[PDB]
Amino acid sequence: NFNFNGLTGTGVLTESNKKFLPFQQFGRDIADTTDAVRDPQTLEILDIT
Amino acid sequence: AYTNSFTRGVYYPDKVFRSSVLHSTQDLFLPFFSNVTWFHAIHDNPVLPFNDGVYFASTEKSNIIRGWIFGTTLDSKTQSLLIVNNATNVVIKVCEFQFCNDPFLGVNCTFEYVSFKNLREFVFKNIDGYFKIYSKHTPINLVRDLPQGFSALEPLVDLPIGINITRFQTLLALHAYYVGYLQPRTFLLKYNENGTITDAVDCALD
Amino acid sequence: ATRFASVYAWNRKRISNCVADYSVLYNSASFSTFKCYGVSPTKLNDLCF
Amino acid sequence: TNVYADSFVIRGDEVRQIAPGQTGKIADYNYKLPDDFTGCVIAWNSNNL
Amino acid sequence: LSRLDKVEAEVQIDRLITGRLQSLQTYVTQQLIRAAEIRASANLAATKM
Amino acid sequence: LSRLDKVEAEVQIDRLITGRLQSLQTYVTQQLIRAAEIRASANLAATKM
Ligand SMILES: *[C@@H]1O[C@H](CO)[C@@H](O[C@@H]2O[C@H](CO)[C@@H](O)[C@H](O)[C@H]2NC(C)=O)[C@H](O)[C@H]1NC(C)=O
Ligand SMILES: *[C@@H]1O[C@H](CO)[C@@H](O)[C@H](O)[C@H]1NC(C)=O
Ligand SMILES: *[C@@H]1O[C@H](CO)[C@@H](O)[C@H](O)[C@H]1NC(C)=O
Ligand SMILES: *[C@@H]1O[C@H](CO)[C@@H](O)[C@H](O)[C@H]1NC(C)=O
Ligand SMILES: *[C@@H]1O[C@H](CO)[C@@H](O)[C@H](O)[C@H]1NC(C)=O
Ligand SMILES: *[C@@H]1O[C@H](CO)[C@@H](O)[C@H](O)[C@H]1NC(C)=O
Repeated sequence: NFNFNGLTGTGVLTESNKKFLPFQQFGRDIADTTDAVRDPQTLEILDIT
Repeated sequence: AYTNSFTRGVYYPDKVFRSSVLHSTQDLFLPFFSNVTWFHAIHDNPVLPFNDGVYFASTEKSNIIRGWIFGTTLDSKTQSLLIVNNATNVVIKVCEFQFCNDPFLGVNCTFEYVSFKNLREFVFKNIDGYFKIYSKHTPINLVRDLPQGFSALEPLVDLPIGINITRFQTLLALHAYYVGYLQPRTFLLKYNENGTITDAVDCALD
Repeated sequence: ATRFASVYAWNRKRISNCVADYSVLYNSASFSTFKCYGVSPTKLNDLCF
Repeated sequence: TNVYADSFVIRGDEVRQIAPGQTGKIADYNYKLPDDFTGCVIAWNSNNL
Repeated sequence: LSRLDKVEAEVQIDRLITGRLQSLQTYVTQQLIRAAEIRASANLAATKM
Repeated sequence: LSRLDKVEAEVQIDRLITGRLQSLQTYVTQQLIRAAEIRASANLAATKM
């Protein structure tokens, strides 16, 4: 049960195969729910399933 | 003077990642295949208004331009925002400043911040007390006009500031920039596999 | 009016055949509260009754 | 991402009027809160301040 | 629209929306079923022809 | 859920419910009619076979 910058939620986190842009935080779906985040205090990028 | 604003008036509208999807959005944009007013660096500093954001660019590689001037009267009696290039740090300051009819570097503060074969394409926009600065440094080989081709400005800086801006100037130096205006448009954005914009469509063009 | 109606015997005065000017009655400040129901107090100058 | 503290003082019968989207003299001429406002309003009585 | 400000006009309008939209969706559903019936009749008529 | 207590979160959620549910029911109705069309096609195909 994660909480990233106040956005709670549930899922399994894993390392990203994606290439992330250095101003963004959140990758968002057609379903309009978070799919990919960046750590609020680390530079690693995590895919949310 | 006028040239054709081909397609390089486009940027990422938000800080939200997407990949391999065509996402409609609406934001301020420079409309495709409209005019963009052109000017020349001589030795002047012509008077330009700030209208719901501004597109700016300069074909240069030698930094004749030293920075930018933003304000609303420019007489040390308003809170005018200034950008200056030190050649070490793009510095932004928000203080009342004394200006003339040829103010530049050549041969009550409330903010401090320390940061031709190339187009140094920049976009500035002021909304809800946010002053957002975008950029791109791209290679070319032509010089008279911006070429046919695609480019995607990325954000560099989000300064929240909160002063009114409705006019601007720009710095020259003693030792051929462009300008256009953004307006409300619905746009379609094609994020690719990498998550970078590659092409877009101005929904109300034709 | 210098003398008012009691709530037991409350006064109903009627208004017609005139041009209203509520804006000067609004825009002046002498009133603890100014509430309107089904209608917004700024908008009365637009309608016509 | 940001927080703005909007500081001032006001009379008591006029904090009936400070609410967002609520009309009135102070709300429309002096200081306005949008109808889509999000945030907190604090008020405390001042009798020795 | 001619008698209210934003925060309450939006409410009354929204009441109208949920229900005009409902009427439209009812009409669509009826027409769809009626069209399917008409299709069956048309295929029969083509068969007869 | 991450920004409100019960009595108002329930309201905002309820706004979402009446409308997500409506979307689902629309989808169901469309699929049902489409299925009936497909049935007609299938009976025709069985007849041809
Ligand atoms: C933006 O700053 C400008 C000044 O450039 C303000 O514009 C003035 O507004 C008043 C309205 O009371 C007019 O009488 C002036 O003529 C305007 N000046 C000019 C030069 O057009 C403006 O108030 C500021 N922005 C906002 C939203 O208030
Ligand atoms: C918070 O922890 C992170 C570690 O990733 C660090 O970047 C930051 O400076 C720390 N802040 C402190 C110690 O307050
Ligand atoms: C810009 O296009 C508009 C209308 O198409 C026109 O006003 C303007 O003069 C054009 N550019 C030039 C060089 O004339
Ligand atoms: C950059 O920063 C300050 C601002 O004027 C100055 O001390 C320094 O010399 C500048 N750098 C140069 C001229 O390279
Ligand atoms: C700015 O400094 C000047 C000094 O001339 C002073 O008169 C003025 O009150 C100060 N504040 C502003 C916002 O101008
Ligand atoms: C996007 O990713 C692919 C990996 O298959 C890579 O070949 C391509 O160069 C990347 N695009 C950019 C603009 O780097």
